[PDB]
Amino acid sequence: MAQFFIHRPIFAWVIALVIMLAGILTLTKMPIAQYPTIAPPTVTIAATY
Amino acid sequence: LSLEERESGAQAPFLYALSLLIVFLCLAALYESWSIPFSVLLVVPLGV
Amino acid sequence: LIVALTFTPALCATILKQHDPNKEPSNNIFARFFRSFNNGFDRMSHSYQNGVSRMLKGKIFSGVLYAVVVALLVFLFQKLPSSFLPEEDQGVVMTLV
Repeated sequence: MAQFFIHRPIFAWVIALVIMLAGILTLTKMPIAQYPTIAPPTVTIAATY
Repeated sequence: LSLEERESGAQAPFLYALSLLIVFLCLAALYESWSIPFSVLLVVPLGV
Repeated sequence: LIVALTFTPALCATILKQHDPNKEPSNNIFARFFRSFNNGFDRMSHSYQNGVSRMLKGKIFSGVLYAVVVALLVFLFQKLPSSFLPEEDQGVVMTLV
């Protein structure tokens, strides 16, 4: 409720700061790539006569 | 296990320092005061 | 939505300050630029209402404009070329012999 946080400002700052810290932490341990994994599986079979 | 153990030890200090920041933030939202939390934080070494 | 319901109202209550009921000087170089912008939007505003009023009155015109915009949309979709993924210079060339 807006009314709830209007009268309790310090609490709101605490929710915001936690969400931000959580992001910062993930950012250090989150992988980076150009594209999301999109390669289709392939199997090749080989035989010689 | 020799190879594995070496890497494992360094990490533990930081979790202790992360926990403290989070606890301070929680305390503050409970009391609505930035300062009150410091008294509760002080008590920790006494226990250990 | 969550932030707006929580963080923004809390900020509004504290960061913002009560409007000064009487502020006679109200002059600064940056303020002058803003006062012009502030009045421009209001000129923009009246025209929009008048435009809307006329539009509500002149139904045929509104209908023909809507029809036209729809038509162009149809035409244009057919005419635009298509592709999957755009081409990029990756600094390498492969020559096959």
